[PDB]
Amino acid sequence: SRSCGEVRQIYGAKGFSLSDVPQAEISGEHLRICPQGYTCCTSEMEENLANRSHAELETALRDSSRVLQAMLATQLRSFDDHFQHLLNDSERTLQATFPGAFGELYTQNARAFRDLYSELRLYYRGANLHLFWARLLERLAPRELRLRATRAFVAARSFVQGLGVASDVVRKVAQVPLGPECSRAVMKLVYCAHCLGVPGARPCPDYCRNVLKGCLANQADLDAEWRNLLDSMVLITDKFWGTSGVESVIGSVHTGTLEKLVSEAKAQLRDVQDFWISLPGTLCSERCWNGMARGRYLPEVMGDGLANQINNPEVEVDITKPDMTIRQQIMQLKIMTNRLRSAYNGN
Ligand SMILES: *[C@@H]1O[C@H](CO)[C@@H](O)[C@H](O)[C@H]1NC(C)=O
Repeated sequence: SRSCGEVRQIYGAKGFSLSDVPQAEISGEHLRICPQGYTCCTSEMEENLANRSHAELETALRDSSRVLQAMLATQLRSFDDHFQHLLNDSERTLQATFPGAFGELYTQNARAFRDLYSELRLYYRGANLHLFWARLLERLAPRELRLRATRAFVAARSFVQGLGVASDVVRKVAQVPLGPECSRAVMKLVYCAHCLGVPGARPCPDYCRNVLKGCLANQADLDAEWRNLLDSMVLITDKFWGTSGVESVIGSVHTGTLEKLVSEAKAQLRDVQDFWISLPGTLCSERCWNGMARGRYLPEVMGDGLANQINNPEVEVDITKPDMTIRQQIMQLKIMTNRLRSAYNGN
């Protein structure tokens, strides 16, 4: 009973000084974060534990963000390269087989055709959205190419650009720092059990979830527009198939790999659609500590988002102060989603 021994054992494996830990429990009136009671932790010990917990949560969030961003980058590069190869090899197919087939009409105008495909590459890159036949006719059905090429290219470009926007939102949101009250609540969640005499106690799941939802609420606001974006990006792949399909059009300009990539992308995107609300449940998964002491955790789990954190017991959140960067990224999501929807619905 009244053991500072085990707390001393744990506190030293964090790298912290073993001189600062008392032999027995002292008066805990001086504790800023932890609820005041008899404790084995001093002020500096408590602060060090706070720093440690904050760094832990930060590290976890960073790692998760790195994983998501890596997946998105891989997908983006993959699809972009596949489309570029599709067009480049359409042009290559035009180079190898054509020269004697179309006669010498092709031989003289070959440079003009190369210029055409180059311009199409410019259209795929979104460099110029304005859309040769005059130059041809002067130097001497196309409207179907005019419609189809647009329909396909805007879809592919919107998909790639969409992945880019997702990656951008993840990356820029990842830079948002945690609040001081969040740090305090996290310290109260994790290492306050050690100070209060129950170092071997595991925190309650609902308690952890309320803390993490309190901290991450702003990030949780991204849910609706993130899901909308991913949904539209799933939908834009429906245009890829058929005689009027995207790949067939991109390949038919002069007149399966993409399928597997689309399936994989579908799986990976369905996996990450829960991302913004998933983090609290994920971290809490990998006779409990309710922050007062060992026992049951009374309060129910809060809903997701900033507004639902107004009554959050473990974290005091100001819902009239939305993070600006988050809302900016929300707008980015809504805009890209609108562009995808427009690209899908025919203009
Ligand atoms: C595709 O064709 C042109 C040739 O200049 C260019 O965009 C690119 O080098 C080719 N493919 C790649 C990505 O290397």
